[PDB]
Amino acid sequence: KRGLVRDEMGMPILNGGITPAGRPPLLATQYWVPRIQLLFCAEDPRVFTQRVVQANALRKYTEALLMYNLYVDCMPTEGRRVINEQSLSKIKQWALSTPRMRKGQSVLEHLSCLAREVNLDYERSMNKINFDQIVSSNPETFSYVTLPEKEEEKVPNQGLVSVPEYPFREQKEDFTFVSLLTRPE
Amino acid sequence: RLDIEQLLTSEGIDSNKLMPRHPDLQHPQTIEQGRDPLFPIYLPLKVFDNEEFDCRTPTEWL
Amino acid sequence: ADSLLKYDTPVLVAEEILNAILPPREWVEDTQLWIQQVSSTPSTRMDVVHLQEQLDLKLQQRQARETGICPVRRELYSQCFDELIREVTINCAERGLLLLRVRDEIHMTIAAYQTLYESSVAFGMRKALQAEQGKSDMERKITELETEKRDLERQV
Amino acid sequence: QLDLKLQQRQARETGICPVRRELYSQCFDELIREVTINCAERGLLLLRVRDEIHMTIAAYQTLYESSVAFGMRKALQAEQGKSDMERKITELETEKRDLERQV
Amino acid sequence: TALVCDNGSGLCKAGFAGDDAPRAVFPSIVGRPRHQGVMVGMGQKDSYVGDEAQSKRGILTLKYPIEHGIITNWDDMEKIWHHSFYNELRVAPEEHPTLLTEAPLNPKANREKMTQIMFETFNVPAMYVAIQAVLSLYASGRTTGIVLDSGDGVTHNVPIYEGYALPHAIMRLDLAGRDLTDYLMKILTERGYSFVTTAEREIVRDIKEKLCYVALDFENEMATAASSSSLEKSYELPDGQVITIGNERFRCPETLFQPSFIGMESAGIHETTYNSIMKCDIDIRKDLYANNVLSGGTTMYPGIADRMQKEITALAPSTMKIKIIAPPERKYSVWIGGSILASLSTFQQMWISKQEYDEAGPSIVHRKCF
Amino acid sequence: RAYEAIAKALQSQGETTEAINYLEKFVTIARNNLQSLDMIRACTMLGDIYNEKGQYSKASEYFQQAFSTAMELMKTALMDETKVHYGIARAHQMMLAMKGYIESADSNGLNCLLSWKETRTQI
Repeated sequence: KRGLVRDEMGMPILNGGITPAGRPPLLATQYWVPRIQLLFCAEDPRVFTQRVVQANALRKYTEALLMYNLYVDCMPTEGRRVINEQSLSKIKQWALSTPRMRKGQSVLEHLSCLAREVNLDYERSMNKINFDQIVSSNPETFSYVTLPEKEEEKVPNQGLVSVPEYPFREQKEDFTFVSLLTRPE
Repeated sequence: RLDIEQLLTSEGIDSNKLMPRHPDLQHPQTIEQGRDPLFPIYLPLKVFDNEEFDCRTPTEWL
Repeated sequence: ADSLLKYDTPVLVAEEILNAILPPREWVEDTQLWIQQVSSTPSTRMDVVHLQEQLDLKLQQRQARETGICPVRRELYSQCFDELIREVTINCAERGLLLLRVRDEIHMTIAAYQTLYESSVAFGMRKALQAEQGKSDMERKITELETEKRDLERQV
Repeated sequence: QLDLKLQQRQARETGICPVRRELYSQCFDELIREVTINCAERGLLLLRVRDEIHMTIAAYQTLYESSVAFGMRKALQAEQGKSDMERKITELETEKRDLERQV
Repeated sequence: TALVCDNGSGLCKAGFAGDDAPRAVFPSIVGRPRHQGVMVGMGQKDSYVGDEAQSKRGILTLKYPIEHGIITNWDDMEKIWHHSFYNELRVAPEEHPTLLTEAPLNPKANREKMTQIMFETFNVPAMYVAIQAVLSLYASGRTTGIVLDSGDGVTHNVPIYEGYALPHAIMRLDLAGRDLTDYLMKILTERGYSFVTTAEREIVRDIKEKLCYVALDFENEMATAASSSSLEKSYELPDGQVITIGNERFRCPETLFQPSFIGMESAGIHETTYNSIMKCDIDIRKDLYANNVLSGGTTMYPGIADRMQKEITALAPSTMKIKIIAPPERKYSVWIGGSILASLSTFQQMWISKQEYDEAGPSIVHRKCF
Repeated sequence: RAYEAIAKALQSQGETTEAINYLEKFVTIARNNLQSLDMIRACTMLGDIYNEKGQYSKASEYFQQAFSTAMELMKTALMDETKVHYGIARAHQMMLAMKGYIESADSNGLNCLLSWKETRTQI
């Protein structure tokens, strides 16, 4: 009540309170807490407020957005099975291809499972774009639902990074001219 | 001279709302209910708490 | 063989621009070739209206799936675009050049997007299956170490 | 002006590219303007193609991000299996080493 | 077609072969969302990587991959490469031979491991390895050179002769951009600006790019700075506070020549380079004096070329034309070299490739490669 | 038409309980007389009402009927809309458990979540 934080022996609880024998237990009104739980009097309450409300907003937005995705992930699309055969055969061939993998029958079985799963993902994505279109079209009919996020791109004014002018063609040519590496023998 | 309580209420948040709760299986809030979310806090706020704003590391604080 | 939009009068056995935008399609049977032209027909705004009608007729007639991807729908729109390039080119070669050029570039762009997706999922399962081989090597590790535990039992 | 822009921006000639998409978009729109001024219908149908293209590419982009979600999910599952492998490995190899050396 | 990816520890660069500049640049950092259950609920991707990770730096976890120029974790580095290829480069990695780069003297196992991970997981048919200084000399356009290289996490000197590195004369020094930022932070703390948070530390990095420069006659420069305000240069922080820096602007660079300010005892970079060429052979010493080339971020500081020219000449016998060269793009120049190198068609004949990769496989990065 | 307009005007004013009755009359007539397009539509509004009220089982029944009838009718936009509503109702059921798993944030909870994502099914 005074502002007199001390142990029950009246020691103002130093870090020494983590005794040489080890940490004491919880003392009744001690707590372990996250930073958001607390501010230190040396820091600007304005900023702490801004970050606290930002965190609250972000968490609410996120858990609603994931519930959005769960709604469309539940979408009972199974009656449509539109999967492009050439694409599947190609990605399968990619899948096996170059590595050391023993490609036993267990591999073929797993590949079949993965194929079925990606087929589901494929129609799932289709249903996603259907859902997004629908919710855009008729918001009030289900206004409780959120949209997904919307995002933008701005053309990087050159598709290559800035790196002020230099004789790049001349340097390349000179490298080809001097080097010994032009000879596979 | 500042008070966090009046700032946080002026943003609109009762601090007591911030904590995760058990769902009241007695009366699960239907969307009609008019709460801001579909359901109160459940993801721990500690997930989103971002060190972007702090001026000092915990070691610095110590 | 057939093509459902304004390929002209098969022959069985601007015009440079009219070929260049769109090769006159071919098929051959028993060594006998049908070459079906891109005519210099200066088609009309009314023909445009008729194409609009006939295209939406096709679209509903097959019931091409509309929102999101649909190969049938995309191909129909490609036919529309091909007729539009023909019409412009017959009106003016240059305008048709730019239109066809953009048509090609965007076609390659969609091809790239598909290739990207295909390979990205390829990476995804290639990780999954590499990890599954790693789990098979776990099976090896546990089984051989179990035989080594039998060896340790023999050693005790 | 197209070729000037493409050079001065230093466009990525192939593959995905912001610069190429935006530039091709503007010159496409300009030619749609020309067409419409010659004939509304021709340009209107060109616009319909423009829409179909645009939504198609948007769909493929969404499908790609779904691919990314697949990749993350399955990686996380298989690497959690790898964590179960590491968990068993640490005890297994500890027992192997101490049992062998003590023997 | 070919790809080039490079890591001067500080920032990493991604580019299409033969281009006069890389197509993207992004900083050498990875970050995972701190609640995996939320991530799998979202489907939000495995990690933020590149600058957006910085944008989120507080909201998540962050970690560095290539500390002191060496791989701290493979799995992080492969996540970097994944992000590079798909987000920056968009291409299918399976379809484009790819170049990856390393600090010198990399412990042998790391080369093999790196190869294995690239070939097997990323599935490109062919790939090649290079040691950063070697590519930076290619950008300079000599086979015959002594390189100074400093990306913010490490610094090295490297003699290279007709396109090979004479190993024994290589030296490491563990004094790089991070260390310079920390020393600058300390001395500004002595002024009373007391930057400590990651955000502030980034501001320090920006100050290093904006206002540092080497002294020539350091003790004279320091005296003149003490004599007068005229040397002052001011800057305003993002928060709109104004901060003022004198002697400190050149003093901070001095640590490179003057590591006793860091309390480390190996002689300064100029000395180390001299001692390296002394490890090299008089037969080739002249050409080494002929081509001193500066690489990597720390070379960004104005005037360093002249300071090195003087201090090397003093440490050298005064019997050669010393020539510093500081190719304008020297930090990018490492990647520029790789871009031109991979452009060379014969390197396609150098390619390590899947068919060999089965039998000759992991070992050939030791055996075939350079 | 009158029953529909009444139902909408009630819902305009939150008198939704009575709107249920008028919707049930309308659906009865449209079903018995096989105005299936409008029967689907009215069933959709019924499902929506029970959904906001919370009877997710009821709402899912209404959406299942509406979707199946539309699938007989093949009016694709109706298919999409009924699919969306059916999915939402099922999701409102499923989320209680999945939320539990997500908060449990553990080897079992995660293995459940992954198992569902692959299967689309529970344990």
